[PDB]
Order: sequence, then C-alpha cells, then structure tokens
Amino acid sequence: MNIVVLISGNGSNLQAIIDACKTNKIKGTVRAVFSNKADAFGLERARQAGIATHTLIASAFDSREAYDRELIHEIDMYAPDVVVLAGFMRILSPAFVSHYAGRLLNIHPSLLPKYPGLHTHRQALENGDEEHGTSVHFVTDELDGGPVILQAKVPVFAGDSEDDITARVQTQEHAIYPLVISWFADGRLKMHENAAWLDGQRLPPQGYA
Amino acid sequence: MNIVVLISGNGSNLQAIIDACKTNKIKGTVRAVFSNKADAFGLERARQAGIATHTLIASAFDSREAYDRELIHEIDMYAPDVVVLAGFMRILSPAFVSHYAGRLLNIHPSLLPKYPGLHTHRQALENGDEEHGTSVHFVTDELDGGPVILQAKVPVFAGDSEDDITARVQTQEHAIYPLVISWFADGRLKMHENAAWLDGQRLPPQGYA
Ligand SMILES: Nc1nc2ccc(C[C@H](C(=O)O)c3ccc(C(=O)N[C@@H](CCC(=O)O)C(=O)O)cc3)cc2c(=O)[nH]1
Ligand SMILES: Nc1nc2ccc(C[C@H](C(=O)O)c3ccc(C(=O)N[C@@H](CCC(=O)O)C(=O)O)cc3)cc2c(=O)[nH]1
Ligand SMILES: NCC(=O)N[C@@H]1O[C@H](COP(=O)([O-])[O-])[C@@H](O)[C@H]1O
Ligand SMILES: NCC(=O)N[C@@H]1O[C@H](COP(=O)([O-])[O-])[C@@H](O)[C@H]1O
Repeated sequence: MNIVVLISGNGSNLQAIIDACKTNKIKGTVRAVFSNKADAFGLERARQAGIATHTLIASAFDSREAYDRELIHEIDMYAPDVVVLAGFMRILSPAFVSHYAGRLLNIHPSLLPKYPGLHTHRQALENGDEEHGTSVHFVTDELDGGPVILQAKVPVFAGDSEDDITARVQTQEHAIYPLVISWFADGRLKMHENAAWLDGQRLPPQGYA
Repeated sequence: MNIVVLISGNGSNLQAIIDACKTNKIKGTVRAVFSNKADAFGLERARQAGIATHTLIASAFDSREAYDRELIHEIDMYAPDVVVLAGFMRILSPAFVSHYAGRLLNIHPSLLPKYPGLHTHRQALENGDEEHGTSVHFVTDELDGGPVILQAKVPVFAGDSEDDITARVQTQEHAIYPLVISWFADGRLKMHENAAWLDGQRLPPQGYA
C-alpha cells in the first residue's frame, strides 16, 4: 500500500503517519513527501526516514493547471494508493481532485462545516466556541466540503490561548489521521455518491459516530 | 400550528397536506392557500375544505418586490408558523425568503443538486437516469439551492414514459412532504448555519439518510 504525503510546513502529522507505518498500525508505507515550500521541515523528517522528497515552487509555473499537472506527473512515479494532505497550504485544481477521486485525503483543523479555510483556531477562539477540534475528510473541489470521515473534538476553557488549544487539537490529529489512513489501507474506507463509508456503512455529516 | 400553502396548479401535494392535518399526522392546520394563477384547481381543493383562498396576479403589480410585499402582507394575516410551497411556479425575492427564513419549505421534483429548476422529469429520462425522485428542502434565495431535508428516490426502467415516472414521483411526494411538515410542526426540524437539522442532528447534503 503506497502513500504519498503533501505538506507545506512542520509536518507533525506526517511524522505520526510515518510512525504508524513503522509500527504497522498502517499496513503500508510513505513512498514520498511533496512540498510547495522548500523550507518545510517535514521534508527533513522524510529525509531522515529514508523517504524520497520533492519540491514544486508555484513561481516556476505559469498557471495553477500547469502546476498540478507536473504535480500529478511527479506523484504518480510512486504509484500511490492514497494521497494524503498533511498541512498542504495550497488549493488543488479540479483536474487534480478528479485524478485522485476517492483516494485523496485531508485533515482540516476545525470541526467542519465550521470554519472552512485558513485561520481556524483564531475564529474558534474569537467567536467564543466552547468546543474546537479537527476533521479528516475525503477531498472534493469544495474547499473542505468533502465527506467528513472522522473528527476529534476538544474542550475550550477560559484561559486557553490560541496556541494552547492548537497543541491540544494537534495531539488529536496525530491520533485520528493515522487511524483513518489505516482504515483506508485495509479497504474498509471508501467514498461514493460523494459520501464516506466505513465497513460498508454510510457515515454521518460529521464523521464516524 | 398554522400552515399557509402557496400553489400554481392542481395542488395534489396541497391535498396530501390537507389530509394529513385532518388525520392529525400533522398536528396543525392549513389556514390558507395562495396562488399566482386564478385557475389553479388547488384553490378549489381548499375551498371545498372550508379553507380560505387568495390570488395574486403578477400583472396587477409593477415589480417583483411590490408583488411579494403584498404577498407577505396577505400571508401574515394568518400568522403562519410555516409557509409551504407546493407547486408554486414563481421565484420569490430575497426579502420574502428573508421574512420567512427557517420557516419556508419547498418540494422540488428532482434529486437535488441534480436538475435545479424546471423540466426535471424530461431531463431525467433524456440524460438516461436509472434513478429519479423528489426533494423537500428549506428555501433560501438559491433556486432549489437551500438545505435538502428529505428525498424520495424512484427507479427508472426502460419502458417508462415521462408520465409514468412523473406519477411515480408524485406518489412519493404525497408521502414525504406531509411527513417533513409534521417534523417541523413538532419542533423537530430546524435550520441554522444554513443547514437542516432533524432531532438536533445535522442532515447530509441529500437529506435524512
Ligand atoms: N480541491 C481542494 N483542494 C484543497 C487543497 C488544500 C486543502 C488543505 C487546507 C484545508 O484543509 O484547510 C487549505 C489550504 C490552503 C487554502 C488556501 O486558500 N490557500 C492560499 C490560497 C490559494 C492557494 O495558494 O492555493 C493562501 O495562501 O491563502 C485553503 C485550505 C484542501 C483542499 C480541498 O478541500 N479541496
Ligand atoms: N427565493 C426562492 N424562491 C423560490 C420560489 C419557488 C421555488 C419552487 C420551484 C422549484 O423547486 O421547482 C420553482 C419556481 C419557479 C421557477 C421559475 O423559473 N419561474 C419563472 C421565472 C421567474 C418568475 O417566477 O416569473 C419561469 O416562468 O420560468 C423555477 C422553479 C423555489 C424557490 C427557491 O429555492 N428560492
Ligand atoms: N493546509 C492544510 C491544513 O489545514 N493543515 C493544518 O495545519 C497544521 C500543520 O500541521 P503539520 O505539523 O501536520 O504540518 C495542522 O494542524 C493541519 O490540520
Ligand atoms: N415550482 C415548484 C415545483 O416544481 N413543483 C412541483 O410541481 C408539482 C405540482 O404538484 P401539485 O400541484 O399536484 O402539488 C409537484 O410535483 C411539485 O414537486
């Protein structure tokens, strides 16, 4: 089972995934890590793990379509069974989403449908929500509109800073992402009729309950 | 629980609603029926049931805003708890949608998002669909774009005419519309964050599953 991970920054989720393959919780391997930022430390994590790395700079391309095309061309050298977005700060084109339909995953730092887009933690905190979390879902063209597979809620108390809750959510992300990937790896997770299904059963709008 | 129904034609769905109140499946009453067509037989259905009727001709108004305004003014004489569109062939203005936000329902003759608008049936046959149906949803300015509450699928077999399938879908409409209205009447159905919620639970893009 071949996994290709796409990142943009630190890659703590990438690390959790790497560790899960190592323990075999996930019966597969991370074949490659792609980044749109040369600096991403995640690349360094993959490097140290003997995993291949690649970098595609948006400037070197003259259109989003041209960029994803070279992305698809590159990612495919590894014959991935699933493409995983772990902190990938770049919106993917419909062509790309199409090419990996049903095998493209992402983990959004909020309790979807709440706060699609960037700056989740802040909104959650500035709006005064008593509950925050993360959501792993199948990627569709709709910015975080795809079928939610699993969420991990997290209590928000007075006094918690943006970083406090962020580190709290992160801890959950490291737990549910590798898990969702393992479900996928065992052919227990699929998507059709634009819905997420676990063990053959349809999952609710907010993921496995 | 006061219900005000809006129609344009025969009103078979109106009748199903009327019958449901009679049996108390819906714990409420149709207080009035409005139509934008003087001929609509639905008016006679209401008439025979001792229900009040009203007609608002578009020609008698010089703008859509003026028309809905008078419509709101009239509908409100009946202090409705919910306004139900049953075959109402007229697009309502934002102000109107706003005035009945969360308490405005419609039943579209197709499996939304598929075939928003008119000519559902014909497109289904034509586009050679193996499945057709109806969708009850909360009305938002987006033509059949609002939160779908419940759909009723219907199989399509070679040998089926546009009338064969239409009559098949109607039969379902008479079943799920009164049902959805009862959910609403029991305070079990609500809309917020532009989503449909049944028994406190968020409903999928396709309605109750
Ligand atoms: N089609 C599709 N592509 C996707 C590509 C990435 C992510 C991950 C993530 C999410 O899950 O949170 C996410 C990341 C970046 C932006 C964004 O708007 N970034 C730029 C704008 C344009 C771009 O460079 O792509 C920015 O610099 O602001 C939004 C969401 C999600 C999706 C998705 O759900 N659907
Ligand atoms: N704001 C709003 N109003 C609504 C009013 C009615 C219906 C129901 C229905 C649907 O669900 O089927 C529907 C009704 C009218 C047309 C329509 O195009 N009518 C005219 C155009 C403008 C007019 O009314 O003069 C036409 O003659 O083509 C299409 C579909 C849905 C909505 C809706 O979703 N949002
Ligand atoms: N563009 C996707 C996105 O929303 N990513 C989010 O950014 C953080 C980076 O974690 P990381 O250590 O896994 O890089 C994670 O919390 C992840 O959910
Ligand atoms: N513009 C709304 C719309 O498309 N309505 C549809 O028209 C038919 C009229 O039924 P009826 O008059 O016998 O209830 C119904 O099938 C309804 O879903």
